[PDB]
Amino acid sequence: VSKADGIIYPQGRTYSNITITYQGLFPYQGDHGDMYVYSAGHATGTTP
Amino acid sequence: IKYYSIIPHSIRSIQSDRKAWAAFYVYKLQPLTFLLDFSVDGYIRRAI
Amino acid sequence: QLLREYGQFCSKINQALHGANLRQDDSVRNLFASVKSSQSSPIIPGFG
Repeated sequence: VSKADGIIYPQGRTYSNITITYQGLFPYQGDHGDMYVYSAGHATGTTP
Repeated sequence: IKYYSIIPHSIRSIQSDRKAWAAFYVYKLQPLTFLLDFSVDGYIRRAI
Repeated sequence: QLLREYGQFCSKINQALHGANLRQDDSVRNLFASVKSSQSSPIIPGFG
């Protein structure tokens, strides 16, 4: 959260040079979450 | 929509041309009060 | 969720109560320092 990871800016309004507490949908601090990694399919030499 | 399923991605890369793919991390969203710091630009760089 | 949406007022209340408690602690420290004497005579059975 300190790095502002996963933060969604409200599209309706902006704030400049101020600090406030805002209620919004946000990810939990220190949440590893679910990790999905894409991988290459099986291939033999030149022929996939 | 109450349910979502990730769709698998497969690449027929050659063994020599096999490339690692960046992992994607999915974090669930829940309503959360967030302390927000706004710069002169107004983008959020720091939060709690 | 409703309390989290507007929890700033009670959070401010916790700080306001803490400030009064700190003021009492500061008052106790000074009062006891004043009562303490630089030099004293040891109490003995049959003092006076």
